[PDB]
Amino acid sequence: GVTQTPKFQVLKTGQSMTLQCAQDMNHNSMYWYRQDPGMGLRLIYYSASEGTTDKGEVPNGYNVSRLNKREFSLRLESAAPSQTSVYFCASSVWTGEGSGELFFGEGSRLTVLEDLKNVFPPEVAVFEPSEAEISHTQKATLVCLATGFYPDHVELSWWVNGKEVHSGVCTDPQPLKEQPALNDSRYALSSRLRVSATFWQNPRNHFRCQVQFYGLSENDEWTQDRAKPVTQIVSAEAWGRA
Amino acid sequence: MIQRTPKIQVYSRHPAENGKSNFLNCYVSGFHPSDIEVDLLKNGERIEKVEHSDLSFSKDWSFYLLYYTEFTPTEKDEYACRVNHVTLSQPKIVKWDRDM
Amino acid sequence: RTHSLRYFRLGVSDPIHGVPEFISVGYVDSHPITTYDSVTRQKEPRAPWMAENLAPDHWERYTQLLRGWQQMFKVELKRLQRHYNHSGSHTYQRMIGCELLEDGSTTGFLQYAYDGQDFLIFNKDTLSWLAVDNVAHTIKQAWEANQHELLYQKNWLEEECIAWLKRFLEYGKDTLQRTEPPLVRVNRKETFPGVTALFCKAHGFYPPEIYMTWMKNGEEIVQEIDYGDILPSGDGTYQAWASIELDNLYSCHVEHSGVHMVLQVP
Amino acid sequence: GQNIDQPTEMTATEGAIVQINCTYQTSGFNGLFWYQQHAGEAPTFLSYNVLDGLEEKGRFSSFLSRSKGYSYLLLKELQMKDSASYLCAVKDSNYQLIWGAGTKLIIKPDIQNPDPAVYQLRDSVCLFTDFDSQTNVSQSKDSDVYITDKCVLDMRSMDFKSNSAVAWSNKSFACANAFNNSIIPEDTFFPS
Ligand SMILES: Cc1cc2nc3c(=O)[nH]c(=O)nc-3n(C)c2cc1C
Ligand code: NA
Repeated sequence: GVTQTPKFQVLKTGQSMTLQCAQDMNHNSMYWYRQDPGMGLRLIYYSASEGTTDKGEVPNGYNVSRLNKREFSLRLESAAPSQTSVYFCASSVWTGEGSGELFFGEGSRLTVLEDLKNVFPPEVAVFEPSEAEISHTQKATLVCLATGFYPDHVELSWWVNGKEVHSGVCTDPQPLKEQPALNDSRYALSSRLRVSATFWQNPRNHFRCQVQFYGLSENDEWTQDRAKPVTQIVSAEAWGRA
Repeated sequence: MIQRTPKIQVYSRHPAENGKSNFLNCYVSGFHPSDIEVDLLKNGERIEKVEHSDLSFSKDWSFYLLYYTEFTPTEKDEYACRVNHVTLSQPKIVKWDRDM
Repeated sequence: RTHSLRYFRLGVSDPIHGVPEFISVGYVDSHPITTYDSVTRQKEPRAPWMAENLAPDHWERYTQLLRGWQQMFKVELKRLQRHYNHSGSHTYQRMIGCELLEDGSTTGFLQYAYDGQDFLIFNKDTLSWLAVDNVAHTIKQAWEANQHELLYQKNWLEEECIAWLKRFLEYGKDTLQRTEPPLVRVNRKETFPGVTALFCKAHGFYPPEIYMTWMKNGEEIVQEIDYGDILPSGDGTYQAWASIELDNLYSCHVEHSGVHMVLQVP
Repeated sequence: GQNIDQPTEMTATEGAIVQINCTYQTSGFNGLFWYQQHAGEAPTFLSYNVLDGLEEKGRFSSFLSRSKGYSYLLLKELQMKDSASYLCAVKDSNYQLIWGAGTKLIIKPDIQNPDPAVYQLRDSVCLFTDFDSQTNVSQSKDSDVYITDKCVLDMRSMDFKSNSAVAWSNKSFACANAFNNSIIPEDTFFPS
């Protein structure tokens, strides 16, 4: 119902940025929220109706345009690190009176950095199941590690014989900090996929851990020796054994 | 569609006495729809220094408002309220009854 | 005494040169407190005791809401004209509000009108909409399918509206809670030969609510009484009258703000 | 000023119930909303109350007491898929929404046959797995040693759930000491 873009974006301090939101539900009221750890959603700006907008609780550093009844754009005039957040656009049939609920877009994860040279894709490795687990339980747990990445813009998935799987999988909900004291610590994320021992013991079965990383865009300038840390997939794999 | 023509009442703020300063009221009420034109007259000529309330809303969905001006009544001067509304073919001039 | 808070909206389709498409005004008792229209697009106080007690953020917030309410009114009126297959200029009106009466009991009301006639009436006690004709019945069905919105309106009328009214009553207490007793006089005059008219005339009083009647020989009310409207005198006070024709002992009885007055005709 | 309070986190057991409270202190009140937000997803509307009572919608019910200024969201017959954050929001007297900071609901699976063990996996990784849900896993007291939170996986076709946590390092660290900072079951299997 509510479409907002982009889902992920890395910005340099001082850069300009526009978040787009559109709703095809004929709603009259639209909203831009930021969601930060440890606090309730905070309204940035809102638009009660086509043709009017007004500040919310945290308007500083932003402005908006109610372009038409469908669209409500959010601008960051000069990106600051404190604007690192998850941004949510929402709409409702009307605003003010009534019991009407909010309909939320999918969210935009923005990370604002002073130096893009801190952006790194993950390294990904797959650890094969222990033979002791196979004998003790008749089950086999593969473990995937995604390490050394920044920002925390990753989506991890498991693929068996070319089709994504969900049964037997558990991925950490939040990455951990490899350097917890540092404000810009890189991140690590782990996942497990558990299958039956016989399924692991079938060498025709192929297991792949996939990590989609969201990083720099083609527009960003890059002059380092290491490869431009662009949005990319990094994977590791193993085949069934013994 | 039901249009309702204005009731028009012209009266002094205080009981009137010739030569004593007073205020002349024109209360125009009960009309619908809301477009209305109201003038106070002294011997047929529109009075320029006139106060008026904003358009007001009644619970029966009609409208009302109040026009007034300071004045000193005399035996010879004739005061009136002139009202036009879609229900009227021409402006209606309602004469003050001199507090009778 | 009995106080009330109410807000009106008026929408006009295809307005003439000087008529706003949308006007909204609020009242406490007989006093305008707020105004908004499609020309200013700004909500503004109409009583000094409202302006002095509500900071700019309040007026800014409700300006934004009124701009939305204006747009919603415009669309609702367009849909009503379509149902009736009407063209040209028509009106749409809303009134919501509540009363706090002397005994501490409350009322709450919410009503719509089309072309100045009752259209839809909300009954908060049964949570239903009463419709005057089949077009209103069509709109009623839609509104009654939204149970949560019905419950929201009941809460607003019974709790929120009363709380706001009490707040405004305190803001305007020097105006709204004062008493100015009436000045009352009886005039007699022979009119048509053999016909004596008695006028009981009151002015200078506030609040506007006043009771006036004629009695005969102390016990019985007089048959054919003519009642004058309660009219604003322009200085914040009001005036009114009641009259009869005499043919044995007549008296005018006046009640204002808990004080009774009797004027015997000698 | 105005405030809306809900617990940061709640933990309950699969199959059981949980009641998530939301108290509010506002000058006026025009309704209370509950929203569900799975990790990494957008909030979605769950419920609305504005008068007093309890409104049921399947396994979820929402209660309001206007005079006590609180609401609760009741989840019956808890499932692992109910793990999410639950957001309360109140519409104040100027029709503005005040948002609670959210309650993260954690569900403990009913482990039918616990079998605690710490296995070593090769490409250096240690897997603490199959322990009972009453066990909690503590973070590592080493900057170069990383330990994950507990994770529940569901082998759906086998009707089998299991807890696990992962620890790793490249310091010259073995799986015998990996979870030393945690209180692990005494019968934990440490294969040789
Ligand atoms: C404080 C307050 C002010 C309001 N003002 C208006 C208004 O100006 N017009 C209207 O139709 N409704 C209002 N409503 C419904 C209001 C409601 C509240 C709570
Ligand atoms: Na006319």
